[PDB]
Amino acid sequence: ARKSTGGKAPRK
Amino acid sequence: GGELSKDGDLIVSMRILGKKRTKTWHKGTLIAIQTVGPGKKYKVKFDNKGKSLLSGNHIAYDYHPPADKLYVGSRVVAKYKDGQVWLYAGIVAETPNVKNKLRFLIFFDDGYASYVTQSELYPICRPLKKTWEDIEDISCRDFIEEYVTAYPNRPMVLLKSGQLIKTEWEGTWWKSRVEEVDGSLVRILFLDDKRCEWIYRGSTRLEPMFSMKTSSA
Ligand code: NA
Repeated sequence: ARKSTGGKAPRK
Repeated sequence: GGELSKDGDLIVSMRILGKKRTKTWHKGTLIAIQTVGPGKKYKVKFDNKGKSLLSGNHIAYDYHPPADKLYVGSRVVAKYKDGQVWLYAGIVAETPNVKNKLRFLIFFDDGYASYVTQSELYPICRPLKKTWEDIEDISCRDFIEEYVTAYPNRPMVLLKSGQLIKTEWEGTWWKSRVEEVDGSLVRILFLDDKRCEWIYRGSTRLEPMFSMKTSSA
């Protein structure tokens, strides 16, 4: 039940 | 001019992987090498469909790395799984040890993270010397540069199964729960939607990590 990636750091 | 039959261990006729414009990688054959301008270009005929002229950072060998030959920062292609498998580029973030259960941690070019086995990754043939410099997403490029250069200094938070924290995702801080710890990753359940994400335990998307990094004296 995967969420799409949010990457490695918070959104700028 | 500048046609070559070989460039070191790259030989016309070898099996190879090439990067397509979709950012997925596909098996083919190296059909030509040519010196153009400042370097070499590599012509790949794909098994399924198409031909491409590629730079050396956009081809990978069709074999799996021997034990112990990759390093933190190595540029690789790795299996990405959704239900379906695709090959996507990334960077080695951790090499096999028992506590990661002898897997490689991969930070993919889009910021996704996963552990993969030795038989799930392929080495890129001619990476850039600073391997992150061909990462298109500037926020992932910057993160990788910081991570690789600081390694092995990796501040992480200790999280336990069942712990409740806020986790950032796309600009919002969401109520979330720690489901599982696996080496340097934590499986976070976002409570609003009940979907999970594996996140690096040193990521400032995890509020305890954000809090620690933001503090200062
Ligand atoms: Na260093």
